[PDB]
Amino acid sequence: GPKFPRVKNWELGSITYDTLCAQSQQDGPCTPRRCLGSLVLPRPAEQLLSQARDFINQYYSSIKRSGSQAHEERLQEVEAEVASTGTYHLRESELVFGAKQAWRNAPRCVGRIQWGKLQVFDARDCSSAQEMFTYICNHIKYATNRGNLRSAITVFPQRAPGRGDFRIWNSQLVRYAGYRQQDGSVRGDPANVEITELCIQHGWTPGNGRFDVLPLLLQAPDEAPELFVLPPELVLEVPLEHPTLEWFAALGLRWYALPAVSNMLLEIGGLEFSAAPFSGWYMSTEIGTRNLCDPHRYNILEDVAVCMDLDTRTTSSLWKDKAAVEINLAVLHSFQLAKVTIVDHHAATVSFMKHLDNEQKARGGCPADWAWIVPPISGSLTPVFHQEMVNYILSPAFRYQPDPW
Amino acid sequence: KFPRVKNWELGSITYDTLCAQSQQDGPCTPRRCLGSLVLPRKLPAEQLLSQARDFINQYYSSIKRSGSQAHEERLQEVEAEVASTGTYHLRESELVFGAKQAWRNAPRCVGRIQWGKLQVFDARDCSSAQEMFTYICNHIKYATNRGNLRSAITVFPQRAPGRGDFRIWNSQLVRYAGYRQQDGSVRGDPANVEITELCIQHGWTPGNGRFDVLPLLLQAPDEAPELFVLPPELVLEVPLEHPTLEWFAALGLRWYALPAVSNMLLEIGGLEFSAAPFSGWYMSTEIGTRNLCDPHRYNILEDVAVCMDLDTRTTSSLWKDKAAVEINLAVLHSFQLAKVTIVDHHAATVSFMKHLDNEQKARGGCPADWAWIVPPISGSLTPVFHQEMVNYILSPAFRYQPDPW
Ligand code: HEM
Ligand code: HEM
Ligand SMILES: C[C@]12CCCCC1=Nc1c(nc(N)[nH]c1=O)N2
Ligand SMILES: C[C@]12CCCCC1=Nc1c(nc(N)[nH]c1=O)N2
Ligand SMILES: NC(=[NH2+])NCCC[C@H](N)C(=O)O
Ligand SMILES: NC(=[NH2+])NCCC[C@H](N)C(=O)O
Ligand SMILES: [Zn+2]
Repeated sequence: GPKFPRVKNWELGSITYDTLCAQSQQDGPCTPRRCLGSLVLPRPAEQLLSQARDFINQYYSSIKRSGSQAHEERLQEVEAEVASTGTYHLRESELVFGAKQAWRNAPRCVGRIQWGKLQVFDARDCSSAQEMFTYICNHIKYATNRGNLRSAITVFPQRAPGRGDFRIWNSQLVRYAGYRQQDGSVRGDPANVEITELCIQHGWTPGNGRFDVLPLLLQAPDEAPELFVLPPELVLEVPLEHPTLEWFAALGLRWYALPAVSNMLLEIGGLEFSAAPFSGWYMSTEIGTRNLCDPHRYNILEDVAVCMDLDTRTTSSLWKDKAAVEINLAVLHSFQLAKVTIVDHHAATVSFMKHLDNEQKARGGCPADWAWIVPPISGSLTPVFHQEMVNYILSPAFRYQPDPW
Repeated sequence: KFPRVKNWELGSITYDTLCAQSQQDGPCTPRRCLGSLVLPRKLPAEQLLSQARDFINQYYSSIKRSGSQAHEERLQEVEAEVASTGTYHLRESELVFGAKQAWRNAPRCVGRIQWGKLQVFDARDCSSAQEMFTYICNHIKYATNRGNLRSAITVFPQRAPGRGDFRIWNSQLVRYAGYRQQDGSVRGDPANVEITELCIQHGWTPGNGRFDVLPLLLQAPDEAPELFVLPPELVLEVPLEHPTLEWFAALGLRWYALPAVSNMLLEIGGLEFSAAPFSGWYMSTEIGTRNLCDPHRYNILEDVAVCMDLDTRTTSSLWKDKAAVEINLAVLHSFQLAKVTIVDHHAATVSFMKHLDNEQKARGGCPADWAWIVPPISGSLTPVFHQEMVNYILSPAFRYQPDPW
């Protein structure tokens, strides 16, 4: 009966209707003619006001003062401010709310059961590249918490009419270098070739390992970016060993503890926070399957399978499968041993289902990007595989933005 | 705008121009993507005529005789026939062309490299359940070919305005019974509980095995369906054993050789063939991962993991992942040892890539459903994972249709 998408779980045989998608003010990439849901990235005045108004309405509802006098005054305040300056400012608790809602809204994040629990560092007073560095170091220190990781975001000043953006050039606060060789190949992480070369151009003296931590390239309004080396003792890393395969430690593979995305734009009520790095903790397949096994990343599957003495000349030995399992286990075992928070893809997906149930009750649905929610190994062994998902853009949101260069 | 499609492993970009030929709306709108949904929610002469004209045009263009006299007289024939009877009929060779094209256009099919190699049985001269059975038996006999599987479709008489459909009630020609036990459990295949029960009520003596091959319920128009036992010698099955684990074979697991979907509708030129069973050969994850390992299927993970002696008490030991690998490996080994055609998911997805390339040059695109093309284990270990895909409906097509009861 209901005129909303009907959503089915094929394992349990249960049914819901997503009513939340009705709240989407923004068109994604699909049309009746063709589905483009699999593409990683598909291609202000009165406009601001209506986005602002909507966000303020969201805030007052979440504190149950919808329609109140403090609500209508806040609205009046926001429009008067836009009326005379073309922009407006968020109250502190508004920014805290907006940041959590942005995470709550991110269709590609499987970790969202944790959305209510986010330390929000307000850095809207930041006025230098040097100061961004201190802020970032403070973030890393707090979030890492010696292995006992804590979700956090640091919000730098918003985009302003006429005035240059705050930007962190690095895609993450912590990344390994990728050095382009003479024999065409790459030492380190091929994903980071461009930012590696940019750091060099701005005077970084490069190393030559597979796991050199990149310096930060930080950009304050209308200034060239400045280079900052993270102090090694701030950057917690985990050496990878295997619970039973004694030779695996000899591979000298390692990963860092803190996944901290730093190139995304946080948009709240039409305001654009171009520098707003956030971090949680890893789900083990990000490291053990994507970062270590993607053919265009570290690509270690063949090396590991040879050590395991598997038949690499034939697909039907499932050598890639056997080696991926062991690499994934090594990631889990090594983080556990080191007392550094990590979550396996089974536990993570169980918890996303619970999140889906919470949100059905709370908002009538949950935007979710199936191809990103389902893990890159053991897909149908996890319950999310059997869950249909509706995908749509709600605001506040984290969005991709062009590289500053 | 023509969708830009990127491969992320290789950095290559294509533009899909084929999707412009789509005429039938899928489930997505710009407000929300529904691409992960398994079923569509929504399950005159001038319109049949336009689909017919288009299909005749496709046919004559295929044989290079586009614009010719034979082409002209054929469109005239089709017009003459619809105008005076509300419908028309296809020539054998046109039907042959349509069925291959339906396969080619099937977005959820990873085996489309094979699309041009399809044996087509014309069963349009069929007037009874009895004759359906003969036809179905010849198909099985042919497609099976002592283990050397050969792609085949048998096409029964089209739907007609006046009367009921020809239908095969079973979802595949060979399927195992599911017996609902008093205490809520299922003996045998849980996906087949309902069809198992329809056969019993239509008069079949059931067994009590986990792998009892079902009879067929065949329905000639406006008649009660009829029961037919397949002669056991026509149903090739593969006992499941493991290359190294001796106990595995003691599990008594087995599977049939011929995946022969019998519940989908074949639409060519606006004509609908409600009974048109098709078969190829299995991709091993269909058996090893979905049928045996799905929680709502035979759900054998725990059983195996205990045999392999794994720590079943915790998700992070990856017992599930370890067991799945051995089960898939056992399926490949057993099929190879019985000389029965099987393709592993690495070889299959590699051939799909090749197909995508052939289709890009030939047609300017390929409709593909990412969530179905990527295998249920080792997704990112296969090339298709990293390949963006556009999904849309082209005609001739295979469609879903209501269960006839
Ligand atoms: C608490 C532990 C967390 C876990 C296990 C988690 C898990 C994930 C995973 C597995 C992805 C997909 C990553 C990829 O394939 O590249 C993801 C993406 C995302 N996550 Fe979460 N997350 C967590 C915390 C957070 C926090 C605190 C935020 C924001 C405040 C967040 C927002 C996002 C966003 C915006 C994306 C999309 C990034 C992109 O599209 O490239 N996550 N997260
Ligand atoms: C040649 C050997 C073949 C292999 C290895 C192959 C592989 C596959 C696989 C893995 C799926 C996903 C099915 C699922 O998850 O249930 C699939 C679906 C499909 N295949 Fe192919 N296929 C082959 C031949 C064919 C032929 C001959 C046709 C038609 C003439 C065909 C048409 C389809 C259709 C219509 C679907 C969608 C089924 C559904 O929605 O449940 N396949 N095939
Ligand atoms: C596989 C696909 C879809 C499209 C191709 C590349 C992808 N990229 C990613 C993805 N999922 C996750 N979590 N991460 C990706 O980078 N999904
Ligand atoms: C996982 C998903 C997406 C939606 C939920 C159930 C599915 N069904 C299947 C699927 N892909 C394949 N190949 N087969 C399925 O049965 N995709
Ligand atoms: N768990 C997270 N918060 N992940 C954010 C994405 C991190 C990225 N996938 C990486 O492997 O570094
Ligand atoms: N290879 C094929 N033609 N598959 C069609 C679907 C068969 C279905 N996956 C099964 O496990 O029985
Ligand atoms: Zn879509």
